[PDB]
Amino acid sequence: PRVVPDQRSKFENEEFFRKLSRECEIKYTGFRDRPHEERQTRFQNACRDGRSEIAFVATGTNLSLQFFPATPSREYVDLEREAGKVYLKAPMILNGVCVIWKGWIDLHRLDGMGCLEFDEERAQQEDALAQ
Amino acid sequence: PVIPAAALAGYTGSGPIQLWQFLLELLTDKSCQSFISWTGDGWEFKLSDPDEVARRWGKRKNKPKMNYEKLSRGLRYYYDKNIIHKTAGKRYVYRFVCDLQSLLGYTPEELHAMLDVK
Amino acid sequence: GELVRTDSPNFLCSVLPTHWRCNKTLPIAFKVVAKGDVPDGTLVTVMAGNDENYSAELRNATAAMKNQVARFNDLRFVGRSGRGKSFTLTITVFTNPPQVATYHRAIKITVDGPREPRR
DNA sequence: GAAGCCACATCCTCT
DNA sequence: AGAGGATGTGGCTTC
Repeated sequence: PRVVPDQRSKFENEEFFRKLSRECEIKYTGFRDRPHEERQTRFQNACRDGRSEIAFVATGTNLSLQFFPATPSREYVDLEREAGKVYLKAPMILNGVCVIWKGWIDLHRLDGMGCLEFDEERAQQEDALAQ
Repeated sequence: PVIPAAALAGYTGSGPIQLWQFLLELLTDKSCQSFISWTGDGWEFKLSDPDEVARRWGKRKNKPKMNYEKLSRGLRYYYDKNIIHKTAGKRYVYRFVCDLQSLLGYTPEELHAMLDVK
Repeated sequence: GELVRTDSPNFLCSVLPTHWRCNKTLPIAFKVVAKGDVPDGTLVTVMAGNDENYSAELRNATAAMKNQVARFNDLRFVGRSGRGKSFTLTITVFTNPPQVATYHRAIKITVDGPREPRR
């Protein structure tokens, strides 16, 4: 059971998803024990590779992200939608609910905003093998 | 007692004195030069009689079973905290790598002279 | 072998002590078990955080799935969760796309770990 | 007072 | 001689 029946309901009811819908604070969790310089380069280069590690600071919920359809991509990893900024996007199946992560990170501060918007497509089509 | 070493390093009676502050206190005491002393190179020092230093450390901490073997494990814990480092290849030689000049108010050259270290 | 439900309908994990010392090896190895089918070799990862520590430092938090089981060899929690607070675990199975299973109030990590009263 | 954080003190294994 | 892992112990502070 890769997903749960109440897929659309769980995302609209459950408090876990509720708090992660609003544009709340996010941050790059990678190599916190390293100089700020090295963290910056690591985060951008890995972003180009289509992956990163961000957490919703306020709640402390960590997530490992992969910006790909389902190297790099187009509307999955934006590095020009704003000088010094980086827009990212990555789908996944969080607690049996297809969702998509959208947010941005200040290429210098290594933090920003993000959220989880339900994924009508993947969710729906995930009922293929599910039935 | 050329200077208030322990005090200049942060010791204010609050809780036990820490091992590095204690060594610093012995290093600013002319009496102790026979078993512990500056080597003359920056903040490098040598425990010429490690047992005596251990013994005093034990007495000061009230741990009668304290010996060099155990005092040095305390020193090795300072490597990562960048307070004291080992001088490779020189038996019983270590070195303060924290900013003692700011803490003490004196440079190595000044302190070695004040302590008449030859 | 005494598993427990995660916040995902497709994954279970072994039992973790409620309180533990940071950087100390766990009493029982951590394991993530897949319900549905997951390809051997699939990487599994573990992360942790909360309102007091957005991302706890961890050791050996990576494992590979084998016959439905991702067994972490010596997972340790180095970062602390705070007085009275537990960490929220985020388990990630790197399939296509990645599947994530959380686990709230999983474990409390302090500098001492559990200790008998003092007197 | 319990339950946190600290800095060791003890014991060891390995080179 | 020396490095560093594992884990217990007492002083002290914060909840």
